Amino acid sequence: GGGGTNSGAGKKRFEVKKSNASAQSAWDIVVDNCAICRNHIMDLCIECQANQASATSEECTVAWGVCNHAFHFHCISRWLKTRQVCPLDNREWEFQKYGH
Ligand SMILES: [Zn+2]
Ligand SMILES: [Zn+2]
Ligand SMILES: [Zn+2]
Repeated sequence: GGGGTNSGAGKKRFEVKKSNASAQSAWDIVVDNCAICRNHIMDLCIECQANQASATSEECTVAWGVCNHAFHFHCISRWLKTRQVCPLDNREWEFQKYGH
């Protein structure tokens, strides 16, 4: 057998914060808010806060997903109306608990 070469320092070139585009990455997905409207969990939705929801303003509508997801029931219902899969998981959405 044998060994490798000895890593020598001093061959360092000065690095520059240099990127073609400022969009290095996106932001992580959160279930403590409704990603669909991008409003806080179990609270008022997009328009709904401006709209003046007439039921509960504490919570417009919320539903939990078996897939460890949390969205607004309103938002997820519209989503499901057009899509069969989670906006985040890209897996078929399943209702854990929604209530009404
Ligand atoms: Zn929502
Ligand atoms: Zn709503
Ligand atoms: Zn899911």
